[PDB]
Amino acid sequence: MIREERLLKVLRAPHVSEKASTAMEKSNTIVLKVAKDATKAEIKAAVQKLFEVEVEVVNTLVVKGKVKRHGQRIGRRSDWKKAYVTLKEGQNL
Amino acid sequence: AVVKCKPTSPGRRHVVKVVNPELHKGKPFAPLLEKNSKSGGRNNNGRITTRHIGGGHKQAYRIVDFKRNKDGIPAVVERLEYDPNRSANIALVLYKDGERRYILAPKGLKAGDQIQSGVDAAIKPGNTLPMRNIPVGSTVHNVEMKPGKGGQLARSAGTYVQIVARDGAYVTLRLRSGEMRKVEADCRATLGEVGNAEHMLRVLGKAGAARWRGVRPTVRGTAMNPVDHPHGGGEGRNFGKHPVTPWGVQTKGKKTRSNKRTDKFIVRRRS
Amino acid sequence: MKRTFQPSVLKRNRSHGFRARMATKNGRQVLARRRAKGRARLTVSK
RNA sequence: AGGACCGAACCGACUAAUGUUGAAAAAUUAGCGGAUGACUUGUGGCUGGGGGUGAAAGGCCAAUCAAACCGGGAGAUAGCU
RNA sequence: GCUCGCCGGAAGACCAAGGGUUCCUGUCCAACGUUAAUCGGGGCAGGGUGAGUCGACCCCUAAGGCGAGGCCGAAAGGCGUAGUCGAUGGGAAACAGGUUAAUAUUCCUGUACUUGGUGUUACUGCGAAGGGGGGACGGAGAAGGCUAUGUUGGCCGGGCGACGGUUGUCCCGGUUUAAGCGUGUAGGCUGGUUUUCCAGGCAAAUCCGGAAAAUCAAGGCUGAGGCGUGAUGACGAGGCACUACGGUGCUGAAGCAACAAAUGCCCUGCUUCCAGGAAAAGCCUCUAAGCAUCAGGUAACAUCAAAUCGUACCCCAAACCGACACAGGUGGUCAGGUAGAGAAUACCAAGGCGCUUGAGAGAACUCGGGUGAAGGAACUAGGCAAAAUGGUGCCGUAACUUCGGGAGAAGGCACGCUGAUAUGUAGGUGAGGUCCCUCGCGGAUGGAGCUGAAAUCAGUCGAAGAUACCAGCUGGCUGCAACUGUUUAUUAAAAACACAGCACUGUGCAAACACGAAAGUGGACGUAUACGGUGUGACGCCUGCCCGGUGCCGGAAGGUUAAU
Ligand SMILES: [Mg+2]
Ligand SMILES: [Mg+2]
Ligand SMILES: [Mg+2]
Ligand SMILES: [Mg+2]
Ligand SMILES: [Mg+2]
Ligand SMILES: [Mg+2]
Ligand SMILES: [Mg+2]
Ligand SMILES: [Mg+2]
Ligand SMILES: [Mg+2]
Ligand SMILES: [Mg+2]
Ligand SMILES: [Mg+2]
Ligand SMILES: [Mg+2]
Ligand SMILES: [Mg+2]
Ligand SMILES: [Mg+2]
Ligand SMILES: [Mg+2]
Ligand SMILES: [Mg+2]
Ligand SMILES: [Mg+2]
Ligand SMILES: [Mg+2]
Ligand SMILES: [Mg+2]
Ligand SMILES: [Mg+2]
Ligand SMILES: [Mg+2]
Ligand SMILES: [Mg+2]
Ligand SMILES: [Mg+2]
Ligand SMILES: [Mg+2]
Ligand SMILES: [Mg+2]
Ligand SMILES: [Mg+2]
Ligand SMILES: [Mg+2]
Ligand SMILES: [Mg+2]
Ligand SMILES: [Mg+2]
Ligand SMILES: [Mg+2]
Ligand SMILES: [Mg+2]
Ligand SMILES: [Mg+2]
Ligand SMILES: [Mg+2]
Ligand SMILES: [Mg+2]
Ligand SMILES: [Mg+2]
Ligand SMILES: [Mg+2]
Ligand SMILES: [Mg+2]
Ligand SMILES: [Mg+2]
Ligand SMILES: [Mg+2]
Ligand SMILES: [Mg+2]
Ligand SMILES: [Mg+2]
Ligand SMILES: [Mg+2]
Ligand SMILES: [Mg+2]
Ligand SMILES: [Mg+2]
Ligand SMILES: [Mg+2]
Ligand SMILES: [Mg+2]
Ligand SMILES: [Mg+2]
Ligand SMILES: [Mg+2]
Ligand SMILES: [Mg+2]
Repeated sequence: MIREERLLKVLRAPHVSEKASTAMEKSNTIVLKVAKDATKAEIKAAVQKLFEVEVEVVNTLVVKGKVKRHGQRIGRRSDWKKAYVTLKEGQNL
Repeated sequence: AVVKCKPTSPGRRHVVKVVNPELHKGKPFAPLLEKNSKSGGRNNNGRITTRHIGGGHKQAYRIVDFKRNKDGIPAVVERLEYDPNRSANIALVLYKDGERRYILAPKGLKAGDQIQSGVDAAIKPGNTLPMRNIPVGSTVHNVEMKPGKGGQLARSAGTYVQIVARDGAYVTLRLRSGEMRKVEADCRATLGEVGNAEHMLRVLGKAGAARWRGVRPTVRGTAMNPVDHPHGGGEGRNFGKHPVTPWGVQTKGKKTRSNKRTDKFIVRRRS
Repeated sequence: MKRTFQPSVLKRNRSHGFRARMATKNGRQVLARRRAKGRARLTVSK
């Protein structure tokens, strides 16, 4: 499970937005881009350590990257895991 | 019993129905059933190999004691059952020692009889035993053809063989079909005639009837085109052929049997 | 009115999919050509 | 009880007119046949080209079928235009 | 924004398949959009899909596929054993409310439930790839009890009428609440328990099967709904404050009864019939190799676990199949009010729409319709197309017939409303009260209330009361086909094909026959009361003569005759 190597490699980036924001207000939940191959567990683990806060539950989904065909030849944006991380109640960084 | 139906509707007015009250109602004795899946008449190459076979009713297979090996142990007729997979009815028998079995129901079998098998067994309707121990003249059904191999002859509703000679190590049966064939006397066989015999008074009385027995329709060759069937085309009702199989082979009388290998055993061809 | 193309992924991949081509001499050969002609999509996929 | 009767759904396709560079490479509208049965329909499987399948019209086998489609022999051959 | 109109068993709402960002917002208008377009399923950017218990993965198997070794085959390769895959079927668990511009049975609130790991504790024979149970199965019909739902009364909040009347027998609205837990009702099925013994269940068995006795009759298995709780809750008109006038916050009445009532549920039932109606695991039990102070097995509590992938949006279509923003096609679920048999049909409700060129004109002609004096098939290949018939109940109805039919033959009669019988009838329903009692969701008594056709008499309005939609024209003669079915997708639906029935003919099973160089396989888990080939085509009455020709069956003495 640690594989601290992993826990460092598993949190990619914060994710910003209305929802993401009101989600921090109303629900003490925080939203992250996390490796595609990461598990809700791995997501909880590393969040506990790296962000020293207590994680109550983790929801995920996979976002499908949109497509933008520019004349005949087309292109696609790649896919990423979005991670709803709730924070117990002891709420900090 | 054999019943006429009232003409409350054409296609029901010619129905003649064989209904039999001594037959169990409800599902058979589950332990003796297997699957049996329909085949459209097609083989493992997906090709139709026998014409006219499709659909109509679903059918569970009941394991039937063709061999009759439980010698020495009596058994009694629990009851009489219909069997969707053949014309003979069948007997649910309880053996003394607990084991159960189905058998071809013979002519008079009633609930609560005592059948039995083995080189001894009382010569009575229902009983199985080698033929070397069956009185020449007897009439016998479900006749083994190799010793042990189990019943093959006279298995169908209304039918029976008659032993008409011992001699040698073989007997000599009068087959239902008029034929007479030698058959080693150690081949087992059953006393009585096979049961249901008004079978052949049914009429169906309507096209469905046959469908719902898996039979699909028969198209006369004279109704096809040259391309299809050797019986050609027409042009206002014509034939002019020498009657044939779809495949350039002849009916109206050309003989087909060709075994040599089993010629020895046949003593008089049917007439 | 009912036209001849009625889609169904399940059937598609079974009839022409990559693996079915792989099953046999003359499907491995479809694939084979397609590779020689430099095809972009050998077969149709996810 | 019934391949029973009437009649929606559902399955069909008898008539007329409309359309015919259509709303549509076969339909719209008004009427019509079956509608508990040889009924109707979903999903997946099987049968392959002188082969299939066919309640038989040479019908159907992807807008096609008296021998499917694709590629190849291939620049078939054309005393014809 | 206010009208108007259209759909409403759909032109609404849901799923699934297919699509793959079309979803929401900002922004833009070239091109796409049959017009303009500030708008868009168009461009561009950004945001958006949250699950132990919805689905898939997973376990199980179907048809079918593949398939070690194997059988067969010039090579290719075809079969196929053990196995292994394959749902269109079986297999554990979640609900109501709230919230986002866009996700929700997934997030929040509230209240649950499933099966595992770990522990603790008390208690015990546990133990499979095996046995047995079970899972586990058709059609049709019947009628009782229910719920979903709706009607009315009551209850609560509000209302006193743009024009004569409306403080009342008046008007309008609302009157909603889940899983779970507890209870075991209507109703369905079956007698129970003990002991002994046995050729069966590939070994074993305490289980299943079978044989004996002994004993008590009440025992068990299933099971909708109701009631209780869940709910101190949620929702709930409307108020009360703020408001960028988009909304937000706060608070919150009544929340009952009777009656009607599915096609849903009890019902995988019951009854009944011939065509006689999947498999495998989960699951319960039984032992085998085994392990025996262990492990396990069972139960309470406690605790940890339930991953991964789908989840936006279109849904009978502008997003799917049709080259189109195409009058076409596309499986499944939900069923409100009035009238009605009805899921028809007309009009509404909720919800969704007016179909992406409009503006005028008011010629011929075309298309789609409405009415038409007199006449009434004279039209025409033909009554083609029109027009007409059209419901219910009673009366009544010919030839002929296989006695079922014909037949809805034909033809008559009634039909609205009001009152009376009876201030609402027969019927349905059924509360208080009374008595019982194995006292329960019980029985008997009882008839309040509620609902409520049909009928006769009388009176009454109109030209007309099955007033609209909706909804048979009838009859006589005669060809062919018995009949229901089938067929030329796209000019042929018929007298053609099939068909039950009949006949001939082959076939002794390793059948004939058929697919196959073959193995293997259909025929068939069938066996002459069967299976194939052929022709005839219900049924009634019948089916004559010819064997020279051709075919086929039999035959053999001669004659002729291959390889050799
Ligand atoms: Mg959660
Ligand atoms: Mg997920
Ligand atoms: Mg026939
Ligand atoms: Mg025939
Ligand atoms: Mg023909
Ligand atoms: Mg031929
Ligand atoms: Mg002629
Ligand atoms: Mg009928
Ligand atoms: Mg009808
Ligand atoms: Mg029509
Ligand atoms: Mg075609
Ligand atoms: Mg050719
Ligand atoms: Mg050449
Ligand atoms: Mg050329
Ligand atoms: Mg719609
Ligand atoms: Mg786009
Ligand atoms: Mg434009
Ligand atoms: Mg939009
Ligand atoms: Mg757009
Ligand atoms: Mg091999
Ligand atoms: Mg194989
Ligand atoms: Mg499997
Ligand atoms: Mg499935
Ligand atoms: Mg939405
Ligand atoms: Mg434990
Ligand atoms: Mg088992
Ligand atoms: Mg109710
Ligand atoms: Mg006034
Ligand atoms: Mg959705
Ligand atoms: Mg349009
Ligand atoms: Mg369309
Ligand atoms: Mg309608
Ligand atoms: Mg408009
Ligand atoms: Mg338009
Ligand atoms: Mg008129
Ligand atoms: Mg006139
Ligand atoms: Mg007149
Ligand atoms: Mg007249
Ligand atoms: Mg004239
Ligand atoms: Mg004339
Ligand atoms: Mg006409
Ligand atoms: Mg008309
Ligand atoms: Mg009256
Ligand atoms: Mg004539
Ligand atoms: Mg006919
Ligand atoms: Mg045609
Ligand atoms: Mg036609
Ligand atoms: Mg026959
Ligand atoms: Mg004929």
